[PDB]
Amino acid sequence: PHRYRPGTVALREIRRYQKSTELLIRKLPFQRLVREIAQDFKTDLRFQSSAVMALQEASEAYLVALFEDTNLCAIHAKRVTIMPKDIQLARRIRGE
Amino acid sequence: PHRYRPGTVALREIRRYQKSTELLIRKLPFQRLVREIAQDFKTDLRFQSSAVMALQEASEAYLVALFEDTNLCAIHAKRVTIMPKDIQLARRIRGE
Amino acid sequence: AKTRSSRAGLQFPVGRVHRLLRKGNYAERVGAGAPVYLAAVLEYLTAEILELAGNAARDNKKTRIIPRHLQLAVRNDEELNKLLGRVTIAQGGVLPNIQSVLLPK
Amino acid sequence: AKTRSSRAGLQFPVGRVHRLLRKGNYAERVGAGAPVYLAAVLEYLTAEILELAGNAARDNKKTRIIPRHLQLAVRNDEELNKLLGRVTIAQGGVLPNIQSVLLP
Amino acid sequence: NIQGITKPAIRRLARRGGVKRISGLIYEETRGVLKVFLENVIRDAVTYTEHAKRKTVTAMDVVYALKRQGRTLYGFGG
Amino acid sequence: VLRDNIQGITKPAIRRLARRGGVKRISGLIYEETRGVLKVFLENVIRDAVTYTEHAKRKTVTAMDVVYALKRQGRTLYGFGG
Amino acid sequence: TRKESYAIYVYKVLKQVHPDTGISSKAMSIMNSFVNDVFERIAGEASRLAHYNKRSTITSREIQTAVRLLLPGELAKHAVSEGTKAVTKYTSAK
Amino acid sequence: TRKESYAIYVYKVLKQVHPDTGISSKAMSIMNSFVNDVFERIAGEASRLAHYNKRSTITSREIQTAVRLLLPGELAKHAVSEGTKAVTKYTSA
Amino acid sequence: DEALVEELANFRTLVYCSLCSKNWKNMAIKTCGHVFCENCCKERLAARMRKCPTCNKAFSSNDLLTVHL
Amino acid sequence: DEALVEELANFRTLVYCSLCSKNWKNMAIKTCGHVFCENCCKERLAARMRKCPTCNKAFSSNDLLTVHL
DNA sequence: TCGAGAATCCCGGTGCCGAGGCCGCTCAATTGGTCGTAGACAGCTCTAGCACCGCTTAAACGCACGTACGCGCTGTCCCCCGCGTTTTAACCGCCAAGGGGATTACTCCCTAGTCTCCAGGCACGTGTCAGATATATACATCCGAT
DNA sequence: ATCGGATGTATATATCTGACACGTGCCTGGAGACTAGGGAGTAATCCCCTTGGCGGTTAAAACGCGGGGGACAGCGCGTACGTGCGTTTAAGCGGTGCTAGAGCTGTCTACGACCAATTGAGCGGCCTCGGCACCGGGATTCTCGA
Ligand SMILES: [Zn+2]
Ligand SMILES: [Zn+2]
Ligand SMILES: [Zn+2]
Ligand SMILES: [Zn+2]
Repeated sequence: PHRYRPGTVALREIRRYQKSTELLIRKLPFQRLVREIAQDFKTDLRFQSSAVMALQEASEAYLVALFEDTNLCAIHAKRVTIMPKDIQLARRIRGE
Repeated sequence: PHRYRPGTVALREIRRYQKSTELLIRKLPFQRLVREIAQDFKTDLRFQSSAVMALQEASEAYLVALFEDTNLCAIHAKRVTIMPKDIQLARRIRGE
Repeated sequence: AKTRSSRAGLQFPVGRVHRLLRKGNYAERVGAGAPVYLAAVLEYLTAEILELAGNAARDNKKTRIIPRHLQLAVRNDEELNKLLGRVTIAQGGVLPNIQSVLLPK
Repeated sequence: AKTRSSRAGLQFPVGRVHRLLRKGNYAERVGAGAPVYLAAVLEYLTAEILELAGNAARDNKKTRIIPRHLQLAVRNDEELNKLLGRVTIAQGGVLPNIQSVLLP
Repeated sequence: NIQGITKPAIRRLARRGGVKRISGLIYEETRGVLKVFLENVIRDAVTYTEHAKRKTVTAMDVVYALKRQGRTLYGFGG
Repeated sequence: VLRDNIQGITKPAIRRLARRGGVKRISGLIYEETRGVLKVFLENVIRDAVTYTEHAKRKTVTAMDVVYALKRQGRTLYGFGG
Repeated sequence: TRKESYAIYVYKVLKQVHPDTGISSKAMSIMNSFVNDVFERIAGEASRLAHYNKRSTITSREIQTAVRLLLPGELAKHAVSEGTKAVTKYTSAK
Repeated sequence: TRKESYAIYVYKVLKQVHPDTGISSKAMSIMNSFVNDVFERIAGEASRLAHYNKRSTITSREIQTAVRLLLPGELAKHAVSEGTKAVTKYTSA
Repeated sequence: DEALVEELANFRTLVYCSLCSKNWKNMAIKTCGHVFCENCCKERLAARMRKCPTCNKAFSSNDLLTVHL
Repeated sequence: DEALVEELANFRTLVYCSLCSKNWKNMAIKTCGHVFCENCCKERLAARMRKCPTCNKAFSSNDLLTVHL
């Protein structure tokens, strides 16, 4: 039949997601995660919708900004695959 | 003709210089540099001795803290020698 | 009776800025011509970005600015990008960029 | 006539803190019990760091506190290092360590 | 719980970032990184919402907690 | 006037800082690269001290203007009267 | 009750540069929150300058030297040149 | 003229933890700057935090929560307790 | 002659950038079609002046197109 | 003096269309930066001459831009 | 080299709900005086920043030589990408109940403000001893021959 | 792996000075006592918005298999950098001299806080239609095995 070489679909979907603008993570599981994390500080809390939306936006921005820094130090070792050691080095250099 | 292996002497200077606390650049050559730089913003300016000393006390810390992080990028790429392409990456990851 | 903004030939309000400076615990006294200097700076910075965003709002064959067009205005110029260096604009996205090593030969 | 700090039981001055807080353009009014609370926190942190500095000086057979001991005590403790993150101490130095791979 | 952040969702973020090949151990690493950041923001949000004797954490508390951490966010007021 | 004083930062002086940093081997093309990084860090700090020292109508840089300039960039320094 | 914003002034500024161009609610809400952020920084920096020199009034000079401390590079020249031209017009007016 | 400092108070505290040591003049300036920085950035958070709630006075409650937002982890749990234990004594007398 | 020089002078104004009068016209703007040299144009873009010196129409960096001869 | 006669001819051939030598260079190509006259441009599109002469490439309808002077 | 196949773009038509203008109405910015303190200006004192010279002598500098390391090449193999089928729960539309956020009266007590009084923190002076410097001695360490 | 020679790093005792610790005079800032008024604590209420539950589509997630490209390990070579030695240069230290500028003091005048009366600008509520969202059809371009 018909197949594609490994990489072309990756490049086209890269080109695809760097031109759109909506949220990437599903909303209901993220809301459940936030409600579960907040339980260990003060029980019986309530959330506005805007608070959850702001939390999601900030998390997306942080993760996107970190995945594009780990890639830059993955290339430095003459390699084309990101690794946990690359993530750890990026986080260490940034100054966490 | 009693020589040493290439690196056993450089491995001792690290221990020597990580235990003492003193300035490492020559005072008069460093002081002339500040006066040369600071004659473009405003001419015929004067300095206190403490101003020059405090300006020198910070560059030491900056350079030392920068040379610590460029030594991790060289280790990441399976090397011991630090090349100019490590200073660029370390400075670019923290945003400057 | 004219207004102070009209007398100073501006677009932004000077009286509101004068009141905001006073009711903010910044200093015991506020000079006369401080708001007329501070309001002329807040307007130039706004006019710069609203002019740089209208070109992006036109290159996409649109006629109404949206946050995506503001995202591409403060990231394609060093002067504004260095001022808004730690700001995350909601519904902004990213800037199209691919590393040169990843492309095929 | 008793001092305002002896009533609380502190060593730091309460009146000086009160007048510094009432004249730095922070708020229009300052509560009575605010300087007493603030002067008791400033005293704890200084003792916390000055005990570690004293121990570090004692381990070096000295009997004073030069700036190196301050840097050692600050950099050896996690919470203090995190609090004093982006601050440099003059004539401080550096914490001795060598990368494990570099040794033979 | 933390298993709602699925592998395709994680990989779409990497695609937006600009990577082309992903090792199989990345997802477990990134979940534990996100879980740390969320705690740091939420603790300050809860302190802000508790100082005012309220029972609902609002958007402005999240905005302030983000602002004091060196990460300001436009688009939600203030 | 005085010129080309950037060559006062000598090779042994640069290498002594790297020794304290912790490195073991140094490449040849590091000194020129490093001399261009210190010459940029000293413009940002000084351009603020000069701004401070002329708003007060003085014509001599003090030891407090440098501390204020270093504090304005998130590099607070203890020990000089800050 | 009442709530105040720069949404009416930003729109007036926009119609001087681009005669025929609208702006959506989210873009307006972002442009509104940017001005407050800049205003809170300039005045906040100008207050410390007054405190340092043992003064008590925020006059036009502190604003000028605080603009020259925050805006990077070439923007500061234009900002100062635009402020010092409005002030002189104001002072010699009716 | 004169100028104020925390020298006497820092020395008084030092002679309580270690009764037989001293301190040099160069480290004294560092200790004097540290207490000016911490007090400056603790009381700068209370004024801003009271502005959010449309208040006008900074009381002990505005500082008890301003300490919790700066000191990390274990340090805050001790600072809050020691600050609270001091106000009770003062109020009683 | 003068007429021979005048045509030489007349054509000289057409080849050189009017702002610089030292380099051949190299840079053109898509919005208005006017052609100047690359060097004089870039320094204007760093001076925050986005209005054409001739037709006053606003422009941006992407609207810059090189020309040959 | 032939010294400045050659310059004028060099100036003349620079501004005149190298094809017809009768019209100014007022129609440039967006794809590769060459400039010719509008007279010699649309005659080529009659036979669909998308290949440029100088560098010999194809083009389109939006690759022709009006230029002045 | 280029044809088959799949993904992507240009165009036309239809519809809907949010931007843009309009109107009435509080309340905040504007005029107009009055007064009292912050600050601009002139003068005086004195100190500390700059310029120059002579004398060690520590360190920067240039050169020879050897070798450990960076870089390019080749080979095996295993793990991540592409694609198809099946199972899940996210999303949308709808409904209902009650909690607490925001608003309005009412009171009362806690902080600013003024005057009086005096002891504590600061500038200045002085003894003396902790540590820096030099020197002889014990030892851990390293590179070579075996 | 096992000794041995040489080198640099601790270890122990004078000596000697300049900075730390302590004491005294004196003045200004902190402690007492009383007054008035406005910020803040408390009670009631009402209505928006958050939580909880239900049913249908279907879009996205989960699972399995084939194979081909990329990660990694082992080898070999040659240039660049570390180590040591002799020669040269400028830094560091001391001492003297002179004057430009910081820091403090006394005048007094112009400028900003404060209060009573007006009025028009900016905000809340309502309508409306056109720009943008969406769907269905061709036309062009991009990739891969020949
Ligand atoms: Zn030109
Ligand atoms: Zn033009
Ligand atoms: Zn022609
Ligand atoms: Zn061509």
